[PDB]
Amino acid sequence: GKGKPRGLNSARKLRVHRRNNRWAENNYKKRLLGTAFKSSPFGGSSHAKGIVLEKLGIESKQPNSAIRKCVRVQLIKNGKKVTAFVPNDGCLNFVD
Amino acid sequence: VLVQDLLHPTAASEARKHKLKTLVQGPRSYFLDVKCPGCLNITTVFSHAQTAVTCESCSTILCTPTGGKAKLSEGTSFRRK
Amino acid sequence: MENDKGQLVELYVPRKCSATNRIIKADDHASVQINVAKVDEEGRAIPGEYVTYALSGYVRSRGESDDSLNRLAQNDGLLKNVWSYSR
Amino acid sequence: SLPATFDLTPEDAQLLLAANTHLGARNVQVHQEPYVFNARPDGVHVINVGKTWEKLVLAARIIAAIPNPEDVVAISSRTFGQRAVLKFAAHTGATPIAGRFTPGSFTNYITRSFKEPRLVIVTDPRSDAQAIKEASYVNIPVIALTDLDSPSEFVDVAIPCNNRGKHSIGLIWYLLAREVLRLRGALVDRTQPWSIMPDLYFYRDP
Amino acid sequence: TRSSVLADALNAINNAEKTGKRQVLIRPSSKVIIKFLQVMQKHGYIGEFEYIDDHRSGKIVVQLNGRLNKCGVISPRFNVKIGDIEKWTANLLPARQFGYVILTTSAGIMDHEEARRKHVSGKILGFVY
Amino acid sequence: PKKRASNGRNKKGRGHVKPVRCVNCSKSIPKDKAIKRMAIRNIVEAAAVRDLSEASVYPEYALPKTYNKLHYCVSCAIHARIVRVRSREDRKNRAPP
Amino acid sequence: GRVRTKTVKRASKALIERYYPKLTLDFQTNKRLCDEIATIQSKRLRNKIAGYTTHLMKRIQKGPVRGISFKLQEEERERKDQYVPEVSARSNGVLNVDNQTSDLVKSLGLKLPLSVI
Amino acid sequence: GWVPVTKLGRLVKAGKITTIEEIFLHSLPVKEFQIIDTLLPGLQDEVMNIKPVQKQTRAGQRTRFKAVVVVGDSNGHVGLGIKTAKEVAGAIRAGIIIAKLSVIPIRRGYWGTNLGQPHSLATKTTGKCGSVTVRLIPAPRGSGIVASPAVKKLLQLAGVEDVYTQSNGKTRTLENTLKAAFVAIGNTYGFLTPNLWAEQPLPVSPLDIYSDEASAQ
Amino acid sequence: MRAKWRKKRTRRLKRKRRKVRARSK
RNA sequence: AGGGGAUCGAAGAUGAUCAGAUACCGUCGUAGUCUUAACCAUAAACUAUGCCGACUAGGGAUCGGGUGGUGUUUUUUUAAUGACCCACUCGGCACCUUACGAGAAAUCAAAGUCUUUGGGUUCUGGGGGGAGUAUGGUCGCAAGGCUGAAACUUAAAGGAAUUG
Ligand SMILES: [Mg+2]
Ligand SMILES: [Mg+2]
Ligand SMILES: [Mg+2]
Ligand SMILES: [Mg+2]
Ligand SMILES: [Mg+2]
Ligand SMILES: [Mg+2]
Ligand SMILES: [Mg+2]
Ligand SMILES: [Mg+2]
Ligand SMILES: [Mg+2]
Ligand SMILES: [Mg+2]
Ligand SMILES: [Mg+2]
Ligand SMILES: [Mg+2]
Ligand SMILES: [Mg+2]
Ligand SMILES: [Mg+2]
Ligand SMILES: [Mg+2]
Ligand SMILES: [Mg+2]
Ligand SMILES: [Mg+2]
Ligand SMILES: [Mg+2]
Ligand SMILES: [Mg+2]
Ligand SMILES: [Mg+2]
Ligand SMILES: [Zn+2]
Ligand SMILES: [Zn+2]
Repeated sequence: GKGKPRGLNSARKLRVHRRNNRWAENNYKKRLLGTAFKSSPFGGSSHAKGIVLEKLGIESKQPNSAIRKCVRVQLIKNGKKVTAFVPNDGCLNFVD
Repeated sequence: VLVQDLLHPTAASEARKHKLKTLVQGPRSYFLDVKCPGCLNITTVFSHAQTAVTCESCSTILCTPTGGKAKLSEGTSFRRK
Repeated sequence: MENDKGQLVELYVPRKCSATNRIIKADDHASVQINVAKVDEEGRAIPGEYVTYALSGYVRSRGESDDSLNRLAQNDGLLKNVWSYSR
Repeated sequence: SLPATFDLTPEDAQLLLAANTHLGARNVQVHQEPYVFNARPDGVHVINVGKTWEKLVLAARIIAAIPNPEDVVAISSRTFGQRAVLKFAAHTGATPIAGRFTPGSFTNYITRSFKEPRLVIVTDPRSDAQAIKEASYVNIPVIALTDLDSPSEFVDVAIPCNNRGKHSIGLIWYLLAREVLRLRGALVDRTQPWSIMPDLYFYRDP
Repeated sequence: TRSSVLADALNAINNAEKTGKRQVLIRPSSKVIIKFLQVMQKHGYIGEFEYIDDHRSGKIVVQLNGRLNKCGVISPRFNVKIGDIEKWTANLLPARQFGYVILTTSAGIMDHEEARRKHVSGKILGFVY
Repeated sequence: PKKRASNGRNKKGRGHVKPVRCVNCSKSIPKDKAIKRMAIRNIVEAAAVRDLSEASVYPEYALPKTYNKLHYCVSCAIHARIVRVRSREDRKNRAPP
Repeated sequence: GRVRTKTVKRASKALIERYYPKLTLDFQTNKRLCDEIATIQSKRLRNKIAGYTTHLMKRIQKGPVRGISFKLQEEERERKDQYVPEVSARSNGVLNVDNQTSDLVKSLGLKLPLSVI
Repeated sequence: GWVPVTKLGRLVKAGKITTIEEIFLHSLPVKEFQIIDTLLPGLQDEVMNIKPVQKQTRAGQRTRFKAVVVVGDSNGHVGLGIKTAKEVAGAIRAGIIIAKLSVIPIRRGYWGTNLGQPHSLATKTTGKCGSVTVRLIPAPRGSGIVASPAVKKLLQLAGVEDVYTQSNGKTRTLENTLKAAFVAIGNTYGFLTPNLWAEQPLPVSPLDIYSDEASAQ
Repeated sequence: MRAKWRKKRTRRLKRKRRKVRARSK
């Protein structure tokens, strides 16, 4: 029945078997592997500031059509280049 | 069906069941006292004997074995107990 | 169902089948109620007065509604030699 | 409970053996087995007629009890008992149903055939199953003429027969009418038989 | 291979109830079964029951009286501390007003009501309601 | 979802069966499958028994018959309407026509 | 082809149900009856009707119609159906039973007329 | 004027049956929507949902509305109706009629102390209508109906005051969710608590008692 | 494309890559 | 690798067909197709359904075994014996009907005895892609097998059934 051992002396299996299975859980693995600290452009930090390299006019995805104003920023803390959207009407003229 | 005397099955149905499946399991086999019309030897056998049983001497043959109930050899007598 | 001061609460107390003691649901519309006549001094069926069994839907659907019903009659006398415990 | 009057009396069993209700289905079914008395060689199955009669009387007892005579719907669709369920219906009130049962009878009140009976008596649970099925939508009990291989589901008190024809369906229906008339009503001093012919419930073509 | 025996017992009972029967067969016959059957009869969820002496381990015929909904086993027979009976009854019983969780204490086998009184505990056998 | 509890024909309890060649398009289908038909006929055919029985010597003479068990892929049995797409419930019926 | 519609046949069972003995077998008299006992919005419909009703009549005479009954036929059926013979069962030579069924007779409490097969 | 066509409506229109429980008691199949209309006025009806579904012509499209209705006093009697109409407030009406036809007896009970009239339920009961399964648990006074708004409203009209719930399955299919919460609070009177262990005689049934005053000419 | 012709395509890719790598011991 | 090499026949060659036709159809034909001694370890290797145990329903066939039948049939006379017939009974390949029950449904005697959730137990899955990829290890003559990520990307992908 059930496909899981039910012995009173089976804790080890039930214990390791879930520890074994927490890995298919994305949010868990991200936490355990420290993806946050490694591959993420921020440190894991909630914010980052960098210097604006150039202005970009990325066009939208389907089925939309517009020129979303963004900027290629270069993050101070780790020199990474990632781009960020600049929200609201003509704010792109606020950043240089 | 639905309500019945499990503790007291009938007889004609209890004799229809398998050897092991009656109210308490018991053997369907017996024993025969077998001699041949020449000799006076009361050689007692088993219903499903697996050996070619003989009388104490005379090199005679009481039964031949099979896949079940033994085969009493030809002209021979038998009372069942 | 009692209460605080023993007073009989609970909207209604349901019939129980007479072959399985199982509650007859208000929507158990295969549940049946048989009414058999008591007979006075020879022949004449006494009107108004019945010997009455109740047979639930489940018993009837599984086709036990005759054998079970039969045991019930023979054991309130209404039958002789038809049903037979040991089989 | 029931006086020695109600016992067999070899007058009836005379008829029952002669009407051949005692002959039954070759292959039985599991629910009718107590009714079986014994099996003849060359595949026959002898019903115990005393059982039949015992149940048959029981049927009458119930056909009675129920107040109004007419809402005791007696049903057939089998030829061999259509006149029978008519003749029965003639005597006791009991509104009859011979031929097409017409689905939507007991359920469905808009129909031009909406019976609301308090009891149902059927001749063959197989060929009339749609009546049987429908009864169970609406709490109505079921008396029925089973054989040895009959769908005992959704019946109640069941009288064993032969229902393979002739007099076997006629007699039981006839007999039923006799004891529903005996008990209460008007027949009385049950010792003496009946003016009414037994071949009155039979089938013709001609 | 058989494993609990008090499992297949309670199941047969449970099974036989559901299908409208008022009698069961129970092979084989462990004392744990009977003591359970005793506890289960003390509150009349079953009727008379009779041991059958095969020269072996036994059989039992229990008489059923409806009103049984489920007689269950719990495996593995967990360790229940005294204030954990409160918790099992919470989990596997229908209402606060009835039903039973029979155990195994050093003070014999008994329903949870009883253990509650004598102030004892141990493993859990199962439940009745 | 599954279309037949026979899956394709009838195996159930084997695992493998030798394959036959489709009589028509020369396919290869497991003998357990294969729409099979016998083809017994007379050599002289209908119309010709006349001239044949006439033109012969011998007292009337016993007609020979030709015998041939046939095997068809589903593909070739369907197309040559040896079998036909039956209804959802019709498909069930194993009865010979 | 000339397949009468339902509006016609419907009104044919209608007149036959009611005014059966007033009906006939000839087109022309019925064709007139339909004007008294019933209201019909056009002669051709009336004729069409009256014509099917009579077709039915001509064949109701040679045995009942598969879906039509009325007062005088119901009476006709009661009588002729209540035929009773010189009885059958009766008995003309004891009771002819095999065995076992005899054992059933014996093992019951009954003598009866003997016969073994 | 209501002209009853069934034996039951007659014995109802006559004042010959005063309580609905009489009908339940005998498992009498109710069919005329006025039977409950008379047996139980003061029975509020609630409009749950009216989402349109669509099919086809022998070509294209089909517009029609699906009304979900709950009828219940607030005292042990609740109904659930689901109808589709070519119209809007057409199914709504039709649903109500169909709802009242479904009105079912509720066995409220005590969480524990049988002080001052039942609040929660006899036992934990659960129902299931294809995938969605609702399960109601007896609750302490002051707990209240702990359910998703729809199910709760069905439980208010049900007469329940406190009860715990637990869903399972696609609870977003409202119609399926309710039909199981219904099956749930309707299965209460099916459950053999030891009170009902007590032996009863079984009443005679208003269909045989008033049998004269029942049938037609 | 067909699962197995995809399988083919990638068994080809691997060989190509394996041999491009090889190019440095 | 040796043997073998009739047939069919990957590659290839050709004749047609096509707008093209590396194809389908036709022709020739290499390897292969068989065997021995070594490898390989994979298939929709399917019942797409782990094993042992218990329980819940009705029917008819059939395979193996056994028991019971003053049954049938076989001789030169009707014994053994062979086959066959009927009932039973274990253990099988399945089939039928049912639906208390289960399921999202298709359907299922298990896919049931599960919110009334626990007989013992082994394995696997946790949105779709990226991808069975990269990388490391390992086994393999090789082809490959076994083990097996992440960056990024994405709002569905998907099942069953219904009506068009
Ligand atoms: Mg750039
Ligand atoms: Mg397909
Ligand atoms: Mg195959
Ligand atoms: Mg294979
Ligand atoms: Mg689920
Ligand atoms: Mg592939
Ligand atoms: Mg490949
Ligand atoms: Mg390649
Ligand atoms: Mg080529
Ligand atoms: Mg060239
Ligand atoms: Mg090429
Ligand atoms: Mg694989
Ligand atoms: Mg098993
Ligand atoms: Mg079976
Ligand atoms: Mg034996
Ligand atoms: Mg086999
Ligand atoms: Mg179904
Ligand atoms: Mg989108
Ligand atoms: Mg799909
Ligand atoms: Mg479609
Ligand atoms: Zn000797
Ligand atoms: Zn082919």
